[PDB]
Amino acid sequence: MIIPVRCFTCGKIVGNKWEAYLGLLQAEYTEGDALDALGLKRYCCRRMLLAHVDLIEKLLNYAPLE
Amino acid sequence: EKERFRKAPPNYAMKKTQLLKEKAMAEDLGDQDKAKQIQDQLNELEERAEALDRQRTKNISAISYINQRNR
Amino acid sequence: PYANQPTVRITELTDENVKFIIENTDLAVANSIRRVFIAEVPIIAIDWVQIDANSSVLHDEFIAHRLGLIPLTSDDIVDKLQYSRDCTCEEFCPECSVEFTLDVRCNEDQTRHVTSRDLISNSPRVIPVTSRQDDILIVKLRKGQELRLRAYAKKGFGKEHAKWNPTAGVAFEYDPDNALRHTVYPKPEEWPKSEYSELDEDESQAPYDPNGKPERFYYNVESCGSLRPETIVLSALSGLKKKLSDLQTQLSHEIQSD
Amino acid sequence: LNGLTDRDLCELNECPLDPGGYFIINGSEKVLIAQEKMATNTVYVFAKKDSKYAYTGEC
Amino acid sequence: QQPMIYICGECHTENEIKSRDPIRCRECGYRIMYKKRTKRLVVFDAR
Amino acid sequence: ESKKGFDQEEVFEKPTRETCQGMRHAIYDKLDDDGLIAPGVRVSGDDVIIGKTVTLTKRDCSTFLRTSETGIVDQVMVTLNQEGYKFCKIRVRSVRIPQIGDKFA
Amino acid sequence: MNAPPAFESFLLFEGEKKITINKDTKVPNACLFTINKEDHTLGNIIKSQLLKDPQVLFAGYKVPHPLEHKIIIRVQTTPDYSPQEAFTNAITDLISELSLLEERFRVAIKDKQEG
Amino acid sequence: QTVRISQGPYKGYIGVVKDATESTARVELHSTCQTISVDRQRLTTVGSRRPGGM
RNA sequence: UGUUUUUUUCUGUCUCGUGCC
Ligand SMILES: [Zn+2]
Ligand SMILES: [Zn+2]
Ligand SMILES: [Zn+2]
Repeated sequence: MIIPVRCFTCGKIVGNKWEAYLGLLQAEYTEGDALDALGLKRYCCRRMLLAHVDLIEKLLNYAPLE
Repeated sequence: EKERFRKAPPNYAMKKTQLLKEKAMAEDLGDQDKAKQIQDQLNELEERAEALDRQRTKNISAISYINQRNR
Repeated sequence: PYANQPTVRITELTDENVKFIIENTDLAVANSIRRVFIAEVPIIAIDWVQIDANSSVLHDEFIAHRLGLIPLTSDDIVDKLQYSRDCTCEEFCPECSVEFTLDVRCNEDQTRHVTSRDLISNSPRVIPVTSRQDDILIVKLRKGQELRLRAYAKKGFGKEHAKWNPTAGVAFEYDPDNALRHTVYPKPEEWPKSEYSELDEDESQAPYDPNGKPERFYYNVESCGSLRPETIVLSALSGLKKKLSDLQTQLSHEIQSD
Repeated sequence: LNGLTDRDLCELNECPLDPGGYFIINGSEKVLIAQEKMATNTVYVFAKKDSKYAYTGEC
Repeated sequence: QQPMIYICGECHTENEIKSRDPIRCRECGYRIMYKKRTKRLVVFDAR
Repeated sequence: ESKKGFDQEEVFEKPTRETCQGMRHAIYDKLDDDGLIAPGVRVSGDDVIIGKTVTLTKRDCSTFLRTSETGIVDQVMVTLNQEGYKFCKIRVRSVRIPQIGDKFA
Repeated sequence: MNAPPAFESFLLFEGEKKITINKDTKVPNACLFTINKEDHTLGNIIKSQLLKDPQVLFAGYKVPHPLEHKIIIRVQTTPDYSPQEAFTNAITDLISELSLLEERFRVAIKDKQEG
Repeated sequence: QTVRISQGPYKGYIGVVKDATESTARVELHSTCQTISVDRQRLTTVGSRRPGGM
């Protein structure tokens, strides 16, 4: 639903990188270069930005008030 | 007495108000009443779209943009 | 009937990781030092969250779970504070804990991104990794929601929970050329060469060596951001020394008692 | 919810991803399993052996 | 002196509901309404 | 709640230690005076979840959390059913930490 | 519901001894050292350090059950060298080696920074 | 009543006393889904009141 | 020349469906 704070296998902090990953994919960069531009060398931490689904947006669509 | 003065669109009844207006328009066979109901529904839809755009200006819109360019 | 004189040589010293080499030592000592790097390293982390009003969409426990994984810099604080279990007082005393506070409420129309920056700590040096790169996103709030809470941090080690695991991943490797035959490749030509392999590109693996001990153990301790890598190594070695000393004291007491 | 935009669905505590097509009886999602049977108005000639007839023209 | 404060369904407006009363909101008028978070010491361990 | 009979009648109310004859050996002051537990409150196995008492003085005809559940109340909703009686639903969450024996595939 | 806590892996319980010595009866000069609330970290290094000593005829540990936190170390030395002093010497000199490794690593770090 | 463990390994947890005796008392932990039997002297009442009421 | 309390295993019906070894 939301980006984890650390990689399950390794433990490197990946929570502070989803927004930056989206921005780098936004500008011109593609995934294969964005991942190593962010600083993810091991393949275990790269699933956190590829396999993650961002379901918090749909949840936020159901605003309680206003 | 509360809803008499209290304006209706606020806040979560936007879909309910739109459905009620559409039902009233369909039920009413008159021309002026149907036109007024259609205009009210269009105004409510525009207000809802503007409110969503203001709320979804960041993140919710950028994620759509990145998804569309990625596909 | 005594031990050896190991040597150390740092190949790369940065503020994110260190690559050092230990020579003239036994494999068991190297593996134990690695496992201490991962498990038994004192470090401060969030372990007690008091939530007063959480109107977000996620679970009540989800906030605490995410807050527990936020690293906290403890360069000179972990050595001073004492374990909460061994404290001699009541309530989380600042002498043996660090207090945190978070009070964010999305008032404007746009959605909020509650990051680790909102954690206002009472102590100056105990802060999340934001000093000197974006911040760890905790949750997302929308107009009408809020998140008020206060948490306390304590000292722990990875053996208790993964929140106290400073090292990201330790790249432990010894004997790059398969000289001791500790692994048998069915087709050596099909394997790539190790990063630290000194052999040329022609031969696939070094020849067999009967009278050969494992030495020259390579390390790539990678800090998550809380503790410095060399600081991690020093703390781990000091903890292993303390454990050895305590074991020796207990053994001496047991022998004298008999 | 006939041809209704995702905005209203989200505002009505629903999702656009729900396939739908299920009744709601006493607050419980009820679905009708599609039963299959033998096609009508078609002549079938079986050869039941555990009987006195060699062939049977069912329809 | 607790008047059992409740929260409306869609309007999310605070309502004071006592025993032997219909469960309806002070304006508009609906039938769905939730309760408020307890005032107890909700303390979790971030484990 | 529902009207069982001319003399029988259900109502949400904390079953006290004095007036209610039928009663369980469990904690009751955990919930508020309405008879519905507040959200975000500790419950465990064999704990009162709703304060229903039927008059015969009253009988504790209230349900309890099933044994070996040990969860937390998420939210409490109250309404009327088609008949017009007070109808309420309560859901209890539980953080299931993955432990050995859980089935994976 | 009955998952054990996290502190029962390192913290001693009231009445539980950190180390217990038990002499074996099958062969002379052989004792089994039972360590409580520890893992392979504190047994493998001692095993290897004992292996270095030539007077130690037998040296090796085990884990009776992974969920349970205990290790048994069996030591057998020459009849003119008790296993208690063997264990003490191994611990002492291992501590010395670790301290020397610390000092060398520290000086290497301090030299590496701008040097 | 709500109590708080002030000494021992569980120092810091919050729970409600389920069954109490002359020496020990069972307290259900808030976070974890498990009930422990900690000594009564290890507990400290914190209570949960609501001052005001006007 | 004096010192205020003793009550305790309850309990629920018949039917249908789904999943697992
Ligand atoms: Zn990884
Ligand atoms: Zn203290
Ligand atoms: Zn109403």
